Amino acid sequence: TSLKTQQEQTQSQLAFLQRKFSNQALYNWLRGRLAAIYFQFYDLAVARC
Amino acid sequence: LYLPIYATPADPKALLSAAVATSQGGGWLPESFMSLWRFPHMLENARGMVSQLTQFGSTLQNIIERQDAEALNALLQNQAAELILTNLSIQDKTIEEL
Amino acid sequence: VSQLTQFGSTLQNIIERQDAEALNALLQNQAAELILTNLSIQDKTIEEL
Amino acid sequence: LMAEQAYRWELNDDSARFIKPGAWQGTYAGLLAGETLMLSLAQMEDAH
Amino acid sequence: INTDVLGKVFLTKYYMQRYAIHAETALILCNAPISQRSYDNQPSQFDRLFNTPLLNGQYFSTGDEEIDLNSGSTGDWRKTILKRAFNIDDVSLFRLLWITDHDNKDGKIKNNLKNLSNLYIGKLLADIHQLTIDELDLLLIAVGEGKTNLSAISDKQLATLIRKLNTITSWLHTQKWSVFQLFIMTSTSYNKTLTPEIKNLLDTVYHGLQGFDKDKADLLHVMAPYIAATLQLSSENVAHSVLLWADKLQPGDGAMTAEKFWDWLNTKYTPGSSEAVETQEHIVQYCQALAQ
Amino acid sequence: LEMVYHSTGINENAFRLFVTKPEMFGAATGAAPAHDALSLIMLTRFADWVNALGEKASSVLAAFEANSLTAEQLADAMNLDANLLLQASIQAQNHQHLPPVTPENAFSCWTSINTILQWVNVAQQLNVAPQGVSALVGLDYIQSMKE
Repeated sequence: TSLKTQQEQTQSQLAFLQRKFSNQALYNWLRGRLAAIYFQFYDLAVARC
Repeated sequence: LYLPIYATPADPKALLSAAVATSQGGGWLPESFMSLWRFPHMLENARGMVSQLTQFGSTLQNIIERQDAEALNALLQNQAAELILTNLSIQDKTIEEL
Repeated sequence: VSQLTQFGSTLQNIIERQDAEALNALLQNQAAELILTNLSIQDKTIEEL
Repeated sequence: LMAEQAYRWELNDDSARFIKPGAWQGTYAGLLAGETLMLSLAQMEDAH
Repeated sequence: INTDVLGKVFLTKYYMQRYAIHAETALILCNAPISQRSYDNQPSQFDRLFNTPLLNGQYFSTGDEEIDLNSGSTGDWRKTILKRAFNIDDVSLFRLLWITDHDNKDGKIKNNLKNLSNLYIGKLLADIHQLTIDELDLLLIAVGEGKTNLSAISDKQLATLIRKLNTITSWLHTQKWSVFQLFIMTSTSYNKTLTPEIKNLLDTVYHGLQGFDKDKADLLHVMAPYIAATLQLSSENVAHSVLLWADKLQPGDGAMTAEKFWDWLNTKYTPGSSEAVETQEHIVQYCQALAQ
Repeated sequence: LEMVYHSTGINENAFRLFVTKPEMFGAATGAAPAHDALSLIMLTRFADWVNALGEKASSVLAAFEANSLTAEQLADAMNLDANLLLQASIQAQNHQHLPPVTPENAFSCWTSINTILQWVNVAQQLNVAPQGVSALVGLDYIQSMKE
């Protein structure tokens, strides 16, 4: 009974990691959007230098 | 004379969790306003305003990360508080075994 | 250029965070998979008794 | 958009618009919205 | 005894070793009709399979009457005999009928011995691999040999199909993979329903690619970072390779490609609003192919 | 109502749908949704079914919020036979439920989806087709209402 409870507790924690904000998919979007901005702004910077 | 069949239970199912997304519409531009400032000055102004916004955005990201980690910290404590009771029951029944 | 360096530091922080969160989700899915065999072992211990 | 009017009147390029509506997104709490305007202003100053 | 009979005794010795099944079952696997003859003071295969135990005092035998395999038809006692012999329900019975023969337009089939043998062959194909009728069908589709009908097939072709099924089942067991996962990875039909993830992908791609110039840079390389961000990818070049593969495949009922997708997003897409578009289903199919 | 939302475990957008359109969840038309335990148990069952749908839930819910969901898509989502769901829906339509089930709500109202899933669960418990349950429920031999 204790081990079966632990299975539910591990599923509840996994669900919290998937359902929260500040999750994997937000950071993936942040990386892609920032990388595109970073390369465009580098092209502008080097033109200015 | 007949020995009955020793039917035996199968493995537990793998529990499965559902992860859905949320979407919210695109933004809308304000009406542009024409003002008395030559472009280099209104640009140094706006650029300052924007850099202040980026600083609020970095504070906001830090807040989001912190609050989510603290909600996990409280979840693991309430979960171990619930896990302890069964161990107490097991120890009590071990005494009856002795 | 100093604005570009600031975008580069934000980008490095994003990369580190997203990689650590992908590890956090991996360890949970991995312990969720590890629990089933322990349940099977406990069930066969009952048959032993 | 006030700096964009200043651009469109110091130069005559009334057609040229640099600020896009996509800077804010409610799906992701509007994070990184300022850095898109910072890039837009950089493009506006470079073209200027 | 001759070349023909001596050819499949090796096959039956193989099947009885590999699958540890009885001789008669292996013969059924060798495209052989069920034997009505009972010898060795034992009930025959047909008798053991259908006639015993007798159902409501009715004796089952091959006849010229026609039996319906439609699940909703609520057939007579013969359908009940078939269900009891095959240990399957009506819906799976119809699915097995569809698996065995693709030329059977209607559920009704002839009650001769050959059709019963074909049905038993189809049932044992799933039985030997520890799968039921549903995973058997999905496996045959995932293999690509599901188009071929088991009712009209050569013995060597049947042996090749058996070997392919055994190899793929062994591979799936080694890979800890379910049949449904393989079917999803090998699926071609795509659901044409808008999803919040697909909507977010469309919004991000439209916002990022706005103002793009065709001659300045390659469209695919520019579109790759947003696809990586939206579709949860670790690397950008993985998204670029996936986009190249999708452009070579041209997914969906309306053959979709990066240029067509970009043009549709530029012209007929309005972010932030829920509207019905004729081409929107093809967009959804292309996005589903990318995610797959 | 926070304690409700957190205890139920339902997803945020289906909670939005439940608040905005109780008719989609089959509550009495034109009335505010009830936090009665009777509604709480059905909300919990909806959340459990959504969790069971797994990764497909994202498309299933979107097709459910439109009047779009069909037997075949839901069968693919639950890894069930499409003919099985179609015939279970047919049997539910044939028999007198309250509220009645009609083809234009059979996958549009949650009460109809729940009734169809109950039929499927009972059929698979008995390891028979839904026609088996249809034959069984005809054995009302202790009544005077019908032959």
